[PDB]
Amino acid sequence: DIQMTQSPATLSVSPGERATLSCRASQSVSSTLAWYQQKPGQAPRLLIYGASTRATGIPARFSGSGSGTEFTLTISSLQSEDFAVYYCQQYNNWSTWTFGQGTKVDIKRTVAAPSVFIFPPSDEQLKSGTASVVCLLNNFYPREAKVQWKVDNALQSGNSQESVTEQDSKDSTYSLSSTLTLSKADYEKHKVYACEVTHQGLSSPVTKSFNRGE
Amino acid sequence: DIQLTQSPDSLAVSLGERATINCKSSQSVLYSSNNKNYLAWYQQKPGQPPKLLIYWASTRESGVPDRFSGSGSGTDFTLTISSLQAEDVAVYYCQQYFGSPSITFGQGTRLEIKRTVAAPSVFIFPPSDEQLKSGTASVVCLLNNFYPREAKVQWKVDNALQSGNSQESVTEQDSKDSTYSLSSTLTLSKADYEKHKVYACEVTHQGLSSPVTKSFNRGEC
Amino acid sequence: HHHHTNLCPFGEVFNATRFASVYAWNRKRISNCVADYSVLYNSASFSTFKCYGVSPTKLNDLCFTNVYADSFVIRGDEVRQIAPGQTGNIADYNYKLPDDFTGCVIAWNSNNLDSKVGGNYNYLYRLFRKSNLKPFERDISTEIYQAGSTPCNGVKGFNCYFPLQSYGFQPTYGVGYQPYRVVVLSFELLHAPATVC
Amino acid sequence: EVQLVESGGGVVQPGRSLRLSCAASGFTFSNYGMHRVRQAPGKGLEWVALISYEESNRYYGDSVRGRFTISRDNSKNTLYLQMNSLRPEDTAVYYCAKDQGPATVMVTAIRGAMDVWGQGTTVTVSSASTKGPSVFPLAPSSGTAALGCLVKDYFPEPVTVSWNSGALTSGVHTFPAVLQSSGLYSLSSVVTVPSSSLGTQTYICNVNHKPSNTKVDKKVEPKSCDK
Amino acid sequence: VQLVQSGAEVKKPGESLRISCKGSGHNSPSYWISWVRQMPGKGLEWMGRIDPSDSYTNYSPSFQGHVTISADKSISTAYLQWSSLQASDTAIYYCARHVVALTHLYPDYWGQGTLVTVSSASTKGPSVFPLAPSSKGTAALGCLVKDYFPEPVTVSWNSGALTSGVHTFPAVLQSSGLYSLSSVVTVPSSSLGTQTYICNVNHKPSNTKVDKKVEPKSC
Ligand SMILES: *[C@@H]1O[C@H](CO[C@@H]2O[C@@H](C)[C@@H](O)[C@@H](O)[C@@H]2O)[C@@H](O[C@@H]2O[C@H](CO)[C@@H](O[C@@H]3O[C@H](CO)[C@@H](O)[C@H](O)[C@@H]3O)[C@H](O)[C@H]2NC(C)=O)[C@H](O)[C@H]1NC(C)=O
Repeated sequence: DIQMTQSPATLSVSPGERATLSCRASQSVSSTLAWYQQKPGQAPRLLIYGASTRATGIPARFSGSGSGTEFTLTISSLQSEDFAVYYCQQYNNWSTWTFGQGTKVDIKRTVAAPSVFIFPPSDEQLKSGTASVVCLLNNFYPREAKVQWKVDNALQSGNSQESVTEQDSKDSTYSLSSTLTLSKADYEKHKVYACEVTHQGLSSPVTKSFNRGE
Repeated sequence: DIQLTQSPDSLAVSLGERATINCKSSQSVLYSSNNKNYLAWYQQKPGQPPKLLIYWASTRESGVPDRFSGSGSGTDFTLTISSLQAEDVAVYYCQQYFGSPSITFGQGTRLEIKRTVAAPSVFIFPPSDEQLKSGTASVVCLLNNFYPREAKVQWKVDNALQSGNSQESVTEQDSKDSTYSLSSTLTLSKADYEKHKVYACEVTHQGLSSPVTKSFNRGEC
Repeated sequence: HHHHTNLCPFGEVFNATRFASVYAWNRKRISNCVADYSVLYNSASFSTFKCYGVSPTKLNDLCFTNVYADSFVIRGDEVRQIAPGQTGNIADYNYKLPDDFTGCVIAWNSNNLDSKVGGNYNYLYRLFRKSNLKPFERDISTEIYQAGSTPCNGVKGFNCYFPLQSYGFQPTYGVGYQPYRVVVLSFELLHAPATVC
Repeated sequence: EVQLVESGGGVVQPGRSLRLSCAASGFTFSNYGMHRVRQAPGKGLEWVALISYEESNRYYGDSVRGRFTISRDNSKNTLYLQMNSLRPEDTAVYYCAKDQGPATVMVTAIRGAMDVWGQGTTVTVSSASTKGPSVFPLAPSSGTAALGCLVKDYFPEPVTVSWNSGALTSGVHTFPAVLQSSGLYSLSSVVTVPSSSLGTQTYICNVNHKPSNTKVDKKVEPKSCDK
Repeated sequence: VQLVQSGAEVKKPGESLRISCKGSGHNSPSYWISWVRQMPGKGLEWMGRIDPSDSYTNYSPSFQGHVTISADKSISTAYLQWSSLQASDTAIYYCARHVVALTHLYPDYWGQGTLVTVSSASTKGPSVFPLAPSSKGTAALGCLVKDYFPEPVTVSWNSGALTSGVHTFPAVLQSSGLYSLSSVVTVPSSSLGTQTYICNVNHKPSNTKVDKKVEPKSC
């Protein structure tokens, strides 16, 4: 198959600036590429097909280019309804149609470090037999962030799920939560519970921790 | 084997005039089923690979100008250029591919441009003083810009006609006045060169009413 | 909603997602409808549009008793073989037009549709065959072609070759080797006095 | 577009081997028969080898029948000519050509012709060692006068000669080289000039022989026979 | 040009399912309708495509032995079918079209999509546990809306009197087939002893409305 990879992961552009989005193919695809737009909660919408042709009914500020393996989507004069995720799909005719991972377009704003709080599982939930350890990252920028659970200095993986809010409509910040789920028997075997937060606004990894029963 | 014989080995035609090259095969090259002679024509300019012109004796390759045309059948075949252009100066090969003894080419016909007879300018060059210090003497005789190609050069050392110690090299026909230049190199040892005084080359050519001879005297200058 | 006033479905022929190989070419019969050839010739995307025995301008003004739409794929240099009085591997062994052909030949480069990186081998063409095809003959046979006098018994090898062969269309090929979609329209004129048609 | 890129040529000692390559593009290679045709220096075209589209048919010319082995890799779209036990008669420029058909010698009805040719690989079989040339002047004799440079005893081909670093082009004739009995090449490059400029214009030929990393400039002057 | 999919589905794992997608206004009988999967927070992934007239599939290598796609050109309808559903199949499924235009291909309409939820659970209201503020300028408290089915829940603070700084996270589907949600709020640390914070959880399918007071934990 033909792997499609995009860059960057996410970006930040003020209204009026020029957004630049790239798309790479693992092997040549001639010129049968298509760019899409998926606003939150809406079905995807076609913008460019054939690498460069603009779909009828689409503002002329969008434009596509490239040939072979590398392609580019340019949004001249970014607008406030242009915030979504943009993919690139290839459709060579006797081939598996492949898809990129996408790129998120946001409001430009200054880098802000996240506020880290750690919540111990309540005594009402421990009576049920499950312990949910929640780690909070409040209002940060950019979106990219790495959370690492540590239970007695043992890096935990596979027992945690994360959820992110959309870019806040007033300060353009993100809020992320990570829930460490363990059984009450597994929870009472350890003492130190911590989550390590690394971020662009943080000079060094920030760790908030609590001790079980304190 | 199927032997291919073109006629002539070389010919000259002035620009805009019609050129014609024949090629005869030993055994017939005709699959009676489809009625197609399996003969091809090629153009080869200096330094380049051949370029396919005609196939099936009479079918033109895509992109070849319509002034090229092949005809004939069986054992007698013909390549014809109608409005001979300057770029058509090249060697043309017929080639059979009847599939019997693999594939055989023709000897190739040389197509030059025809012009008025031109006499050669003759110059002779004694061996330089730097080469005689090495032990070998190389005497060079020049025939600059002449037509036609056929020319006879005869070295004379003390009026003794020399042969077997001379090599010639001819340039391809010039691109603007369509003439030829020839270089004959008489090679001798330093000892043998220092044994004779009169060195000369005698040129005979159509443009000359009598054989021309340029000469120098050994160590006279 | 179907009526005979409705026009003939030429979209199905020209706007197919994939064509047949030339050795096993398709034949659609267009009938019981009203054909408009004005849209066809007017299209500026037909690199080849040659008609034989009838001028394309007087197509809508003519009366046909029958219409055939043959469709297949060949390469660019092979387009010139889809005409009456031609030879070559395609005209002799894959698709042959009659000498009194009365119809049109429509071709367009399809390199965005029938060529893949690494080669689209879906399209085939018959290369080995004992005697030439007759006009409008389709040979889908896959019998191992025996070249020598030693039988092949269905096995491939020396003097024993598969009659079919793939194009392997790659988008980087020259236009003489790129895929070209072809549509051949066969007409059947009405024997009628001039006062009619 | 059709494209045949050859490689592998070079100088080989007599009796030694050398593999010629020929990479193809712009057409479905696994489908066409491939030829190899050589041209000895100053001679005509001579057919050498042949391979079928399914690398089955293999036929050779009488002069190479056992010594040459033709092969193909339909996965890399490349033709090979394995030349073993090389002789001086094998010194030639070797071309690879595409057949119009699948080069199936027995079908006959499908016999093709040489469609597209490559640029050709130079192959020289000799026991000569790489050597740079010596440039000797051909001094003008005491309306127009002739002068030139002698490029003698080098190996292998080729050399490139210019005059006044390209400032002199009119009337320049550089002859194709001649192979001497020693095994080395000899060449001459001349130019015609008006007799009135032999004392005012400095004439220098620029010989360049890349195989020996040699570039030489030689000043050709009139033999001053007056003191 | 118009494609219409089927309505959202909910099935237990192992149950069969087939969603539909009817088209209209196509160039010719030979088009290219294709199915695309979209997991809750994942990305787009192509699955298969058919030419109804010919009914020739081209399943994706990561999906070949899993779903079967069929079509009935009489109703110009495309189908996507699971022989055995698993929880991993829970996603949004769109159908898109790709008409032919002689020279090249051209994607037109895009289905609105059908949401599929593979879970062996049933209707359950959420438990609401406190995320108490730490004893150590601004502090953070919240509530945990855990173990409920199905979507959605609505969370408010102080009956709507506390909207500044509230981040109600989108829910996540645990391994247990039940949804878990968290809602937090950052307040001045000086108000942890003088301002009561209660979260109003409302889950309509189970007829559940829970108010939970969040206090600083007493050690
Ligand atoms: C094969 O199908 C193509 C593609 O048609 C495309 O798909 C349809 C579902 C519709 O959404 C079309 O809008 C869409 O293009 C046909 O190409 C189209 O043909 C029509 C006429 O048949 C063209 O309309 C004309 O457009 C020109 C300007 O380009 C105007 O000046 C004319 O007045 C007229 O409106 C249309 O441009 C063309 N589309 C493209 C992208 O070129 C094609 O005709 C069809 N072929 C057959 C044989 O059926």
